[PDB]
This record gives sequence, structure tokens and C-alpha cells, in this order.
Amino acid sequence: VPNDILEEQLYNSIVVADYDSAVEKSKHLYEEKKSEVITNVVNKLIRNNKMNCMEYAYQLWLQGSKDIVRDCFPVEFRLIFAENAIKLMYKRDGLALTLSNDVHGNDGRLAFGDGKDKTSPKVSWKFIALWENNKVYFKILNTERNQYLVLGVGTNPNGDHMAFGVNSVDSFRAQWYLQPAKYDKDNLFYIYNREYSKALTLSRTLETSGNRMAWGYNGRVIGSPEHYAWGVKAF
Ligand SMILES: [K+]
Repeated sequence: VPNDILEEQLYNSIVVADYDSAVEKSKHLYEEKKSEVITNVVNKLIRNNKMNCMEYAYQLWLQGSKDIVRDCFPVEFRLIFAENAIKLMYKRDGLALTLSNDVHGNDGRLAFGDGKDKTSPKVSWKFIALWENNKVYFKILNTERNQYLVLGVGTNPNGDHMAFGVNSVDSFRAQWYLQPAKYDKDNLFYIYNREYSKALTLSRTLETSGNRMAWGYNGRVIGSPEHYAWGVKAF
């Protein structure tokens, strides 16, 4: 079977969310030195912002094909599924996500993009995957505080939810799903909340410190990864 047909068949299995079929087809390709077909499929999934690319990577990771994730995907997939300490860098502003020191009552610590620190232990996070009902979700754990990223129930006048770090994962407010995207050579992700299906963003409003508060944004983000998406960098 020609490579373009193998590409087609692999890509369709992922888009319909038959991950076991996608894993099986991938294993065959990778054994037969046709990593070009897998890489081409991943690149297409990302061009097309297909969320199912995350589940595909995760099932390869779980089903004994971590080598395929390492070798055929942007480095970010490795970083996510290996639970590497990473930095979450907002493409628009080049700021690292962090948590405040003081605890804002039952809300937890405030999440924000730090105006200055893009490098200390405060800006380290890890993604912790879980599978449910044919989807992969993530808890996003701050390394220093052992607190999880969450949206609060409250909203501003736009219907945006504030983001916080809290002690445990008690509800879908503390779980997230990812959608891949591209800007130039950089692979990015929209990061959506499971409870409210809003994208994690940084405020356009600057604090005098240069900090920007983090919010679950009530608005359109797709098509504008350079405004609303996140890079994942090795810490
Ligand atoms: K073959």
C-alpha cells in the first residue's frame, strides 16, 4: 500500500477516535521504517487543530509505543506524557504561569503570568494525564505548591472565570483538555477547562508589576494561537 494511502487510513482512524486501530496501524508503520507516514499524520492533525491528536499520543504512550511519541511528535508531547517539569509560556506575552504566595481564601492561590520570572522553581508545572470515556484530560500541578490549576465558579462581567491553584482535584473544574495548534515553527496548545469549556488565557490588563491574571476566557480563541495558545517548555 502506498504511503499516501497509509497516511489517509491512519489519519481517519484518529479523527473517528478509534485509538486502538490507530495504535495498531502506527506500530506497523514504525516497525517497517515508515515513521514518515506517522510524522505526516501528526503534522496534519496539528494543522487542523484536531483534539484527538492528544488521545492518539496518550494511547501510543500507554500501549507500549512511547518511542513513537518521542520520535514522531513535537517535543511537547514527550514533555506532557512523561510528566517532565515544564513551563507554561503564553505565546502572546512570553510570560510563565505561576501561583501567588498568599492564599485567597477558599479560592486557593491566584494563578497569573509573572511579569519577570520565567525561570525559578515557582514557574514549574507538570501535566498528569487521565483517561475517561475515550478522552484524555489533565491535572496541571504546580511543583512548588503541590496545587492544581482550577477555574473558580465566579465570573467577571464578560463571563470569564478566574484561575486559581487548589489543594486537591475535587471536580471537573480542576481538569483540562488540550487542542494542538501551530504558529510558524512553534507547536502550541489551547488549554480548555473540563467543567466550563473555556480556554486558559492571560488578561490584557497589566498589573503594575507586569503580572497578568489568568482566566478561563469566555470567547472565541480558535484561529488565533499567537493570542490565546500556550507553549510547553522543558523546565
Ligand atoms: K507492511
